Amino acid sequence: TWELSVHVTDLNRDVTLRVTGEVHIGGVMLKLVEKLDVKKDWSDHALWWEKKRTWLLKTHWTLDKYGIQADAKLQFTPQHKLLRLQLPNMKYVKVKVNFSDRVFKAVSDICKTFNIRHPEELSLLKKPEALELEPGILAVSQPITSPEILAKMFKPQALLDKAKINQGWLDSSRSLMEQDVKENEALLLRFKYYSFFDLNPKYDAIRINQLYEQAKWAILLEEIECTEEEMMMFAALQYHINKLSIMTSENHLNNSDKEVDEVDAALSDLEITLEGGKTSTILTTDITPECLVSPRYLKKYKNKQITARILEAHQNVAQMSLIEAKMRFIQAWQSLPEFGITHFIARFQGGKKEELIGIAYNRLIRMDASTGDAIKTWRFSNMKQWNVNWEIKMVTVEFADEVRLSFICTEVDCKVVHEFIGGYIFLSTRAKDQNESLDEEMFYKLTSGWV
Repeated sequence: TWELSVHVTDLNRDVTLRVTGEVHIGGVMLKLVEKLDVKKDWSDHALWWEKKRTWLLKTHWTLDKYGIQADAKLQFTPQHKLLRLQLPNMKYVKVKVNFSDRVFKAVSDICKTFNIRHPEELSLLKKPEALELEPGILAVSQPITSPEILAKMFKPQALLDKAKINQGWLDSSRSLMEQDVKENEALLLRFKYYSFFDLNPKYDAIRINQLYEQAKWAILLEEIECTEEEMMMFAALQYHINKLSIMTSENHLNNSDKEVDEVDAALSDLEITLEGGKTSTILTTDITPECLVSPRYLKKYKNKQITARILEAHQNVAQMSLIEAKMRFIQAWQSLPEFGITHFIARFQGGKKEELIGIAYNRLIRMDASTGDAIKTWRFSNMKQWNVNWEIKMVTVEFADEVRLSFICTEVDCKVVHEFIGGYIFLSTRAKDQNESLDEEMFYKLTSGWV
């Protein structure tokens, strides 16, 4: 007859109970509701064991089966808790989500209510005026208010500082409660894996918009490098998207793919002269560079000279539909040399410095921490298996023909790296999949089934 302490988080009231290993979780919860006497809606409350970071959800299991013994300290706490999510468009949305669900499932439910297909590509990332949803508002891009906003958060980083952000990717196989996430905390919702399956304008207005927004901020903040010519084309595309995204007279077509010829100001062919195509459908633009290029451009060049280069690039964009332009922006980003690599600090045998391991959808890359250069590449198509040695925090990947790669990371980075490798192998299976729905069972096997 050992003692069981229970703190009720939303009442801030403690309760002791005399129990055996053979008492059921349901019995503790029913016993606990009596001893309190006060009656309220308990339906969302579950037992949580902070010491072992374990939810005690199965009411028909014994304390013994969950491993609880003398003077164990539990919380009786709501499973659902407020979370602030920062979307790829940098707006915050408040959601009350189940802090006992696996993060993979939480992300799936978030993406379902946001109408984002392929939730397996997205996840939650810890951070280093909340948006109230309107119909289809997550499909709508806005211009940036101010160069100041951009200039402010434009704090350029070395690759090593960029690699440290990746320590914060949540474990998809554990709940938010298990990962030191608190009520009212802000998490980033991001595209995590850079292998985007079947982007389809017919179904994916929101998915394409949020992916475009993630790309746009990465380019404007120089988190990914591009050439000056590419920057001028990114500027022309953003200008065109911003202009088409004005829809004053309708609220119900946010998910539609707007055509230039549909804009109120558009001139029909043959309206001005029986010479079609002699003038632009939009006769007048208002291109200015300040919110279309990264801050380094306005330091290098006169406003007039940047404007002329954007106008030159815009010649190619002016007849694109809204979603066509977003997809061309995404396709130009996908073509960038360092696209789709996630960096981790790593040490290699014979290395005297911190280096990087880069993970991409099809390969691992040993990379220089101060140039970003690819020193060596190993292909997933050659991978047999991998080992995590938790005592020395060493990942060893085995490839065909007796090729082995070993590197050392922080313990947190090892866990994140393991999930990225399994996650990308899981994503590579989607092309051959004959199931109607996502094979979540295989995802969990490839990422958490082993260790």
